[PDB]
Amino acid sequence: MEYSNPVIKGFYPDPSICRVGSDYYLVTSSFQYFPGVPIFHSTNLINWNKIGYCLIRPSQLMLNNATNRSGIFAPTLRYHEGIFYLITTNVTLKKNFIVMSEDLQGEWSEPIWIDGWGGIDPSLFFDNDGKVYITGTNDNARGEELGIYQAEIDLKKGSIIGERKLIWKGTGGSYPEAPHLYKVNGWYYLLIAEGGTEYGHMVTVARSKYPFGPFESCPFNPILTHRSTNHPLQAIGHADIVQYHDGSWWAVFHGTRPISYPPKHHLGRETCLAPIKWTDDGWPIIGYNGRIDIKMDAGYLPVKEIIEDDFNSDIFSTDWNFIQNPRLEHYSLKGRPSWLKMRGTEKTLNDINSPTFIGRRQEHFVCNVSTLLEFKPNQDNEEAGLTVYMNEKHHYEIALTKKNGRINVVLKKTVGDIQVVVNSLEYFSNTIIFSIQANPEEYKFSFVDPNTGQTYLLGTGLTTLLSTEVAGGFTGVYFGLYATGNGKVCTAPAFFDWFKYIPE
Amino acid sequence: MEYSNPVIKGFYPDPSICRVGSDYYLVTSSFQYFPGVPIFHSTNLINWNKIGYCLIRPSQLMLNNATNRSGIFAPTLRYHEGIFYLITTNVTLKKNFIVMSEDLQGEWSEPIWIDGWGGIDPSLFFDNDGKVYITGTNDNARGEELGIYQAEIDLKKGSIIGERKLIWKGTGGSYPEAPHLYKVNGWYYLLIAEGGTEYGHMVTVARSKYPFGPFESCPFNPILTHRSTNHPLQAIGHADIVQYHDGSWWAVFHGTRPISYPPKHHLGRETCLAPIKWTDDGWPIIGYNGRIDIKMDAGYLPVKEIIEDDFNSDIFSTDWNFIQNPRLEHYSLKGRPSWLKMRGTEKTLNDINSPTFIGRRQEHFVCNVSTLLEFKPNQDNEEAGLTVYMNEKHHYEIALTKKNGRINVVLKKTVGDIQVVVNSLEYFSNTIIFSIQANPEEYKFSFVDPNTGQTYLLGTGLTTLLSTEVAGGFTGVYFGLYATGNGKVCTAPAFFDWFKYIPE
Ligand SMILES: O[C@@H]1[C@@H](O)[C@@H](O)OC[C@H]1O
Ligand SMILES: O[C@@H]1[C@@H](O)[C@@H](O)OC[C@H]1O
Ligand SMILES: [Ca+2]
Ligand SMILES: [Ca+2]
Repeated sequence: MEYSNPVIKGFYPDPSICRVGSDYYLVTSSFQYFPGVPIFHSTNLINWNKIGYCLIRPSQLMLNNATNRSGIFAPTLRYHEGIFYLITTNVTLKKNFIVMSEDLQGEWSEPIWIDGWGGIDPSLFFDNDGKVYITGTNDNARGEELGIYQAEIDLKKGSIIGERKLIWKGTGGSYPEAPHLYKVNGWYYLLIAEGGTEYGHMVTVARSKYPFGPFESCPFNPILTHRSTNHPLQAIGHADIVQYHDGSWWAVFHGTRPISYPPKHHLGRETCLAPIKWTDDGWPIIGYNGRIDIKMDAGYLPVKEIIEDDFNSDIFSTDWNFIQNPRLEHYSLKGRPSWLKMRGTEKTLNDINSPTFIGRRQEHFVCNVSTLLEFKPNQDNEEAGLTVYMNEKHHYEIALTKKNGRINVVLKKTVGDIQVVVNSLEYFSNTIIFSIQANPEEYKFSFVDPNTGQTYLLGTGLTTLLSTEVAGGFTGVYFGLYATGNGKVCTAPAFFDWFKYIPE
Repeated sequence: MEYSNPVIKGFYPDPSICRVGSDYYLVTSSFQYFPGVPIFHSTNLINWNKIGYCLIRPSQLMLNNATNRSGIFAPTLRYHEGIFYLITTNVTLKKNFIVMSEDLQGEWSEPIWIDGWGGIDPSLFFDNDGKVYITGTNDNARGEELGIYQAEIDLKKGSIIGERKLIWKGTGGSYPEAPHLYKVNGWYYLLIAEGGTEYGHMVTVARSKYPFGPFESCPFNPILTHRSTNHPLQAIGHADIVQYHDGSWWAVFHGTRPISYPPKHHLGRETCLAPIKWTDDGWPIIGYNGRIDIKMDAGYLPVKEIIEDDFNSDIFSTDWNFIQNPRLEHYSLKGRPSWLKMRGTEKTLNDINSPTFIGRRQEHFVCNVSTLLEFKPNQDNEEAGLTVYMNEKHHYEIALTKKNGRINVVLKKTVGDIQVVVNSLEYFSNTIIFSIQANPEEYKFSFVDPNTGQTYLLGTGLTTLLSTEVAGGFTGVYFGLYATGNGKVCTAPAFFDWFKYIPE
């Protein structure tokens, strides 16, 4: 049997996995997007269903001033005696915290802030002796030596017991991070990422008889990397291991699918799966001796995509994210039942601080995305439409707007310091269907007059100019519905009847 | 004593070095730029003076249809019994050739085409037994196994003696390339690049008692790489070794200085220097056990930038390159003595096939570049100015132009599929001084009215949108003087009085 990588496609980085009996749960990083920290369930490690998010309340997720360079960084998920612990960093606040749940269909706890625990990638390990350990990176604010830090933690108090100690510097790669501690076959294993989450990314491992070391580096480190290869999967690492209930071992980690030359990626870092074997002399090796493929052997795992939103429910579907904490009053599913009613503010897609926007990840290279919009702009500044969005300086949009008392469909682009109106056509009704055809190189922007069914190609845009390499930050492309008054409140409401995501 | 890397700054990739007595000569790749293959001289391996170019005639350098993705790839320079051999690939033609010289102040020979020798990075080695070997990469057209290929060569005939043989696959990194064969201390050493000329770049070495192998991989391969580090120098590799006349060993290789995040570079791949030590058991290790720095110890090497062109000579200075083979009649140093007179064609900076353009490499992050132009556009399509140029889809320019019978200074940008006029101001004289202030993040575009000395900032542009990662190809930024008639011949001549390059 076979499966394909990635197992979770689109913007789903830094996977952490947790086994409960014969169920598996997985969390990913979310940066400036709200709600934060998607959570998935699987019974076979291959197929994941999103069950919702871990951070859904302002008290849990403070995203004012967050950008695709900040907000929520790597999350770690652990289970002990009936309680789930989700531990993560809000990099905007420079603070590490834990939330807890005993029922994953319900919401998580208020956060417990871990005072005086800096760095990123916090992780938890429950030892047989009743001790719990927190592990993470060096703290830059304190001028610490580069490497992996650890202490015992009191989970109730959210405080450190005893001393914060450097336990390993890694093999010599940059940014030693993503640390996880495990205990297998009478050894403690410390698993980490090195080389940075880009083309130099790799997984390394060290071992000790003691949770604080001294740790011996694995002699065939790194145990997983696509560095210095031309494989379609790149930037692989930030692994978390699991023993499946049949006794076999597996790792989840992320990787990218870059295109063009030099390689550029726009679907974000995507969650992948690979088997582990343990060598005679007690070391894990991941996949095909430290390498992986898009097609993989499933071992004994039990093997097994169109998404239309009619806005018929008054609860937003789990596909939708907002830029930072949404201004809830600017989105209504109730004003016009069966539609989404959006109120544009002065803020635009060029502004970091919550413009009126709702979006969903691009999860395929080839896809068709569309929406039906009713919008009658009252003034020249007023605008609503469909965006392909990476961050505040990298986005394209097709929209209805007004100029000199005249309604126009426009194609607009922001790339770095360039803001351009690429094309503009007069439009003569209140309703319009916008559609984007995505392929690996190019987005194609069309509109349809709903009353005639006639389609018009308004223009195109390059995928590569929205790539992470170009745009900066740590995320993937979203398709979004937005409204704006371009420096003023938008007096015209925007009504979206539906949204379709049809991947190839 | 110390020196700094890079030793040759700006767009100078794939260095090959050749010792003659106490003199050292070095060549670099030039892609679509004419003249081709710059050649340098040193007496101390640290300080290089450009002595001119190796490919200066149409018969030696056929660049029609060449782009920054094609043209002249890695060159290798060797010396034997009074004759220099320069061997290289014209990738546009998919052909390998050699030119020869016995006097480096004179011109090189007509090319000798090596029929049925494919691949890139051809290299030559003269053995003690009178045999000469050619070494290069796999040939993609023939579906060859990835690795390093070799044969005996007859230099007079430009043909292969005996069989073309795979001699080494490398360590497992992608694109095994840059092969050089040497014989030191009774071993043949095969030195190569792996991992591609980007973030995965590394140098590996293998050895044999025989020139065709079998080759044993060095046990601490790779012997030089900055992969999986955050060092300011990246993408290091494509090395060529030399024994200095004091007996010490040194390697030249290239690397980049990327900025921003993810890392993007715009000064091209730049030539660097590092020492070699030979281990007891007979292996070379480069620099600080396989790593290098911007500041380096000079060993026993004997240690030791404003460039103004007044166009007072009727021979172009060696700083100037053209895009492909120039149309010589469109450039005159004689029509107006002490000025450069340029005739714009229908071709623009957006066209690959020799627009009217002369340019010089950006060799520093911080620099001020300026020119005095006399230009009186006769018609609306007509344009002359100063460009910051990476390739046909990535360039910015400040220029004099005409619109609706009105003269304007404009800032224009081409980034991918975006072409924009960023700013436009009316201008009221025949002469203008254009200046660009470069810093690591930004180019700042100003003009000066020569008669008053008043300066005006017209606009700015991002360095990162001209980076190799963004633009594609294999080159660095040039500052250029250009003229165009935008689809028609330019009826107005452009006169440039001078050009200044003042680096910080
Ligand atoms: O992995 C990341 C690294 O690549 C760097 O650029 O930013 C912080 C690290 O977490
Ligand atoms: O080094 C180069 C590699 O990185 C690839 O992209 O193009 C051909 C090779 O010579
Ligand atoms: Ca509906
Ligand atoms: Ca002059």
